[PDB]
Amino acid sequence: SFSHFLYYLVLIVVIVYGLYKLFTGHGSDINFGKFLLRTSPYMWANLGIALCVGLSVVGAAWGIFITGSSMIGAGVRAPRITTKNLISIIFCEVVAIYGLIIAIVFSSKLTVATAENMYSKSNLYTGYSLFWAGITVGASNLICGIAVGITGATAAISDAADSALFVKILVIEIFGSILGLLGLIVGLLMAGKASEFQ
Amino acid sequence: TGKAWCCTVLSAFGVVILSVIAHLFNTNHESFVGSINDPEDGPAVAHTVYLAALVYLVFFVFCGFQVYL
Amino acid sequence: YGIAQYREINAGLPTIVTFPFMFAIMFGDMGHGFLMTLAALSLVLNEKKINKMKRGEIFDMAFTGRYIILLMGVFSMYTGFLYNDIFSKTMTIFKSGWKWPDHWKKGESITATSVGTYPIGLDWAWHGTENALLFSNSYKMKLSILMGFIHMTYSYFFSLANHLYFNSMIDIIGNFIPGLLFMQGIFGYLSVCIVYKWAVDWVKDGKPAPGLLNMLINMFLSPGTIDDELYPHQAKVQVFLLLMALV
Amino acid sequence: SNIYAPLYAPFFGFAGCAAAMVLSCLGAAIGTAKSGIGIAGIGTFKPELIMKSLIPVVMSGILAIYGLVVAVLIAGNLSPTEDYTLFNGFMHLSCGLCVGFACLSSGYAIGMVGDVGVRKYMHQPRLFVGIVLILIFSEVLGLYGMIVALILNTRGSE
Amino acid sequence: MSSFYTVVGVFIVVSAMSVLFWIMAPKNNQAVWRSTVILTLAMMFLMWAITFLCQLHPLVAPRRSDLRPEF
Amino acid sequence: MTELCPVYAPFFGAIGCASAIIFTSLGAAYGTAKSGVGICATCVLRPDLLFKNIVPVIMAGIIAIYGLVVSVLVCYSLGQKQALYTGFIQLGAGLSVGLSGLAAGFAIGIVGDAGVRGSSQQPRLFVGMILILIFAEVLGLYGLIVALLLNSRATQDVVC
Amino acid sequence: MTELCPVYAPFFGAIGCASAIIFTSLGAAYGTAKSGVGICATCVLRPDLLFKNIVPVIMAGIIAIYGLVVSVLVCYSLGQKQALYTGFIQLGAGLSVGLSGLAAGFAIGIVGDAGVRGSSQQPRLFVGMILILIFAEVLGLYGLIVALLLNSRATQDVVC
Amino acid sequence: MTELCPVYAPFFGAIGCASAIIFTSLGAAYGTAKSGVGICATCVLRPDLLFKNIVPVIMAGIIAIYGLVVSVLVCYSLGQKQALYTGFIQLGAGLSVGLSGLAAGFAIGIVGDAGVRGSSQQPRLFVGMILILIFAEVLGLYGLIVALLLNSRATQDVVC
Amino acid sequence: MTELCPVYAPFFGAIGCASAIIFTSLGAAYGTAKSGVGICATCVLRPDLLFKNIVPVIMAGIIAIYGLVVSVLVCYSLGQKQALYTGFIQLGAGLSVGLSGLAAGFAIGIVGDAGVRGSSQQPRLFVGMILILIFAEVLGLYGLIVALLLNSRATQDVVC
Amino acid sequence: QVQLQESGGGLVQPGGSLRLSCVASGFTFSRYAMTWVRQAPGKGLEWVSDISSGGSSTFYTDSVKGRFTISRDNAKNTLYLQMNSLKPDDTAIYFCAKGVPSYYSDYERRSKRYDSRGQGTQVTV
Amino acid sequence: DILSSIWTEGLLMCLIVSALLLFILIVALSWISNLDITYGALEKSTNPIKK
Repeated sequence: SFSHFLYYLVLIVVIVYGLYKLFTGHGSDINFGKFLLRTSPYMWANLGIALCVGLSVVGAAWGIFITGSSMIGAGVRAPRITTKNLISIIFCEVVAIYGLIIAIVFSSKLTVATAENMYSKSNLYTGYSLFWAGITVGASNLICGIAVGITGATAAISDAADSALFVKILVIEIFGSILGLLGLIVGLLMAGKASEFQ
Repeated sequence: TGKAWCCTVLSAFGVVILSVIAHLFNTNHESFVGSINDPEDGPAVAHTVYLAALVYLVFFVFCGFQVYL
Repeated sequence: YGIAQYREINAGLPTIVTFPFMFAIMFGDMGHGFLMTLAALSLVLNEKKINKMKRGEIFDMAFTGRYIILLMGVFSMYTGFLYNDIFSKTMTIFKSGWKWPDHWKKGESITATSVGTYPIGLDWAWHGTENALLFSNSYKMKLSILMGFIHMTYSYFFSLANHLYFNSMIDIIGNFIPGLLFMQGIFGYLSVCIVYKWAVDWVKDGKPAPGLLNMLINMFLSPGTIDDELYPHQAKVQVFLLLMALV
Repeated sequence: SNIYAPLYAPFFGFAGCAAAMVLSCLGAAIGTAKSGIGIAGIGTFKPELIMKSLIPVVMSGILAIYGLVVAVLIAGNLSPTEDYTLFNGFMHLSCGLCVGFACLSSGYAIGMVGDVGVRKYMHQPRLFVGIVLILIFSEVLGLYGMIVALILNTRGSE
Repeated sequence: MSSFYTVVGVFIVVSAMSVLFWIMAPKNNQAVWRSTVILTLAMMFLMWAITFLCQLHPLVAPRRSDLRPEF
Repeated sequence: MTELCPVYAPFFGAIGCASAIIFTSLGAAYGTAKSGVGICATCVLRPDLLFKNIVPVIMAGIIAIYGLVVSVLVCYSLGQKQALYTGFIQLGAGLSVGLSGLAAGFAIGIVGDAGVRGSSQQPRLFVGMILILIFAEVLGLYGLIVALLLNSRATQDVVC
Repeated sequence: MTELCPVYAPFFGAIGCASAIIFTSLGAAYGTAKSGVGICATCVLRPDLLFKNIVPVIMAGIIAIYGLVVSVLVCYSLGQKQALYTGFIQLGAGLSVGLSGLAAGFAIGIVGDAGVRGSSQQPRLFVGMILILIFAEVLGLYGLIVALLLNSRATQDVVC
Repeated sequence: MTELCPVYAPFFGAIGCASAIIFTSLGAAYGTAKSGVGICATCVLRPDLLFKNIVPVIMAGIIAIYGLVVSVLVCYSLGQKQALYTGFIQLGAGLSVGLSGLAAGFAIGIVGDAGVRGSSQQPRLFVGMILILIFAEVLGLYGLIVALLLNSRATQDVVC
Repeated sequence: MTELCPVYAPFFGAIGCASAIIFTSLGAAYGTAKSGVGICATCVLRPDLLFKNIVPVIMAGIIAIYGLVVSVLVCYSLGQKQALYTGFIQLGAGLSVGLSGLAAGFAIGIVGDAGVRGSSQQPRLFVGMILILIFAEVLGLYGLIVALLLNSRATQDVVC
Repeated sequence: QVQLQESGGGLVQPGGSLRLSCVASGFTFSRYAMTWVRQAPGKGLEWVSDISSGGSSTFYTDSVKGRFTISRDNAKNTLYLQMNSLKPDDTAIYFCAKGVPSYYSDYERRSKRYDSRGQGTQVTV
Repeated sequence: DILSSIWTEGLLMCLIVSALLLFILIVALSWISNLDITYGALEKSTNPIKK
């Protein structure tokens, strides 16, 4: 398979390059640490914010079409489910709101730093903070949105069979929705002490 | 005929909105000439717009017959 | 959505106004509100003729909802006036509360001076202003939270109106009161703070204006500690509210 | 400047914090999703068994708490005003990897066992005590990850 | 002049005229009149009051550079 | 050169500007294609539903409008000597709406593909489709909102 | 060399110029191919519909012309000493029309193939096919609009 | 050495020269292959149409000639001391005709395979197949036009 | 600081500490998961057999104990100023128990699944399953023995 | 129209440390680079120093490379040029000039491109 | 004390951003490639056995 050949080729190239620098004594050239110090902190911050809303929306969209297609399919014989199961769509959509909210909060910190202060301790800290916090909120919302969406599909197809099953299965759905909220809480904690770009 | 109603309703607003815009230009209202990016001479553009308003009026009165008959 | 329980409070009456009005808060523009009003008004005036002729469902829904769209338009015109926006242009109906400098040259940056408060709607001085969004977003976000909370707590009180009618005293003690204290103690408190921050003249007092969003988070994650006090005894009351919510 | 506290150290601390929470959610998400399919699968055939068989979902939810606890503890140590050392950065990175992959692995097993467990529990009511016992052995896999994560965090800052 | 008491002043009269309407509302379809008008005035008032309070003591001021000097 | 204004700074603006319309175009195309087949598949037997069922194509089109709006707005802030801070703001704005609209277009396609088919067999189901489809559309709007927020800061008191 | 005009600056111009025509041609090729099979497969029984079924090919062909226009426009702006900024803008314009045109190509290909097949069974569906195709066609037009905006800004106020 | 003329500059020229024919030949080969299977399969029942059905192979062959002329033109542009700028332009010309020709050959192959089968059942369909193939053929011509314009600017005003 | 003790030395030790748990957990989970499917499938007909044939789950569970024991031992040996050599040994110890435990987990999963299913049909087979599982189990023990031997040398005769 | 106003000048002994100053109006002072040019009697305009919009980057002609420092205050629309170890060769009239947007490229500097300059002040040693 | 004379911090920032955008593009095209037309509904099929 072509794709897996590409993966192994990249892996081999990386290893050989690493050994070449290592054996010739220049092994200190790769220096990930210097790379983290010289890259501008605005890059890390903006990738964090953009992927925060981006991955969160992917989560909501991925969940919605899993539930939505099931609701429409199961609804052909039993139209009554279409309105009652809208709750399942809501639990998918809300994780986008969580991603949006974090995007508001993080945007408040994108001030312009003075040139002499550009790479100082505090500014680097904020750069790393917003990046990983944005990834954390985004990825956890992506995971949460899909998990809720899958659960919602089973709920809709159960409701079409017997109305008494719906309330029983919704308990699994609210359990799934908690994952996104915990992601939000950790996101606000990681970004809590980060100062504005001075 | 249906095609007359589309033109007459569209041209009706084409008379009002254009005429109002021309009036604000002709009075050098800040909302239309205030910025260094707006056109330089109110009355000139106002005159240009007024002609457009008259054009729509011709369409309006003509289509009035088409919906009337 | 679903048929109401017998003698239950009908969801209809509250919906008559709050449905088109909540729409108007989003769809705020006098020009678009006016155009939509004319469309609805024509359907209303001609209804005797439209009623008899047969209709496709894409058109029948519009006719069935004609009185919805009519209010949907009228309220849109009202909110468009408060946003002071017609076809993306502001309206200079009153004297502005902001005064510009006495002199400046071409291409020279200026800042306005406050001399009053605009009587109805957004002051038209904000148009084309380079920091307009930094203001209006603070305005509309706070508007949405306040209207949302008020709408929720209003309809929640229908729960009490059901319980008293059915003499379900157990629900008053069991569900209504605990739920009321829980949400009023957190998001009611936030609503109060939002309104309060507008009343205080921070620059005159020289005090630092507090960040409400940070304040909201901290009262949960670090109770009893404050960066900037919104009012005296801030910390003492907040820990009480947290304990009340937990209990 | 202290050479043991280079300014890029917080990067690895946050990376561990992110790994702790994200991977734990992935473990929890798999566990509930797979179990939910099993619970819904028997719904049309034996409605009575549902409320007394959500155990896999509840246990799958605990995995998220393991992640939360470690992520909270890491986030409590990082600060812009402290000489957060590079040694501490690596230690908190391992904190995330340990609890993260431990919870991910545990969530996968809880999902697989939970699904067939309830899905065949409808055929044989005596089966249930066995399902719970297997889930417990599947559960502790996540717990071991948290234990080491707490020990790493304890040593890193000291 | 303007102050927070300006909003309270409007609140009092809106409250007064609404409770007055509650009494004078027509008997025919009384429930629809009593609900729609009173709720409309209340909800309509909130939109004005919020938009008014937001402009009493602003923490930011208009800035621009494009305005012609004779404005 | 200047430390705040390296010569490569405009790249992030240019690629962000392009990304905004590219990713939304792919999302809108997928939504138009997948639902378009569904319209053809149903209209052969139920041609009267044609213009009623076309809504999913309409909503997919709106996602591209969001991409065009953001792309235009950032484009009007490009410049040779722009600061690096401005560049990454533009990238964030373009990537935010692009990645958001891409997902929204896919969801509109998959739901719309099912929706028009269901509309044929169960007339009550059309409104059910419309309700679900809006909450796919709005996901593109949230991307636009973040883009507008970031863009609003692109030139505020930035100094080379 | 003057750091605002590195020797490698025209590389992005050349790749931008080539990208504009390459990716749209792939889009137009797919649209012509996928719909072409549908036309042939239907017209064997219904030759009378042949010159009505041709439209999807024409629209897929137009997508290529957008890229030709942009490619020619940026082509005239290349130079030995152009600014790096001009290079990035040309790259952005090329990718914008190119990959957006590719997205439109897929949509026209799919709906065109499905449309003509359905239109053989149900003559009222042809108007529906044309209406959907226009929404797909417009996606390429958005790509052109962004590309022309970027190009108009590619050489103003540059200090090479 | 010279700043504007790095010793490695001809590399992009050689790759552009080779790329022009390589990718075009790949396109023409596929067009000949798919169409060839169609011809051999269709005319067993009906050999009198054989020489009428060759046309798609002719057009697939014509694509290759676009590759030849661009490659030949570049081949005489190359030189040991050529500037870097003309290196990029040669690469741009090579890719422009190359990948655009590859797309055209792909379309000609698929339409030829489908058309040549139908045209033996329905004799009225032949003019339709030719019409569609012209639209596919033109996609190669656009790549040539861009390539020639680029090659015109390759060295008209370059300096070392 | 000293060349024998770079500030990044703890990285290798920290990765080794995590490696011991990552891979052992995957081995234990796979062994538990596929053994559970076998147990749940058989007990429908033979519920009285459950607590006898559950043994494979115990065997899979013990693999996680190995990972925990090694992980804690290296964890108590990490330090801010440890030598680089100490880092490599800890990495080797972590990989040794980790990936060897993963191998044991896969063996227990496959053998347990087949053995439990077979044991429901033939009671004589149970002792056979236990013997084969003992051989699968011991593959984990060998990895632990190497890991403990390595760790014992991680600080012996070391100089800063 | 744009307006600029120099300050500081007069006679100074060799080795002196005079400080020049400039204030401007009619343009966004933060948006443009700023330049000092001096003319010795009978000579053409000589490029002295220039400073970017942010005040983060500067250029000094070799005649003053260690003797002058240039600084900016965007809040007061004003420009400064501190001097020390002043010597007779510095005897010239000094002009405050509005430069190119943001910052000077090498080409713009060597072209001595500036938009406008004030009525300079005389310095003698 | 530079990072590299070739792989400068400026070049690496451009590349990893490009890598992210290219990855998103590939995933997008990987979904588009799987659009299959529902031929069965579009083409009439008949038999004499059914009513």
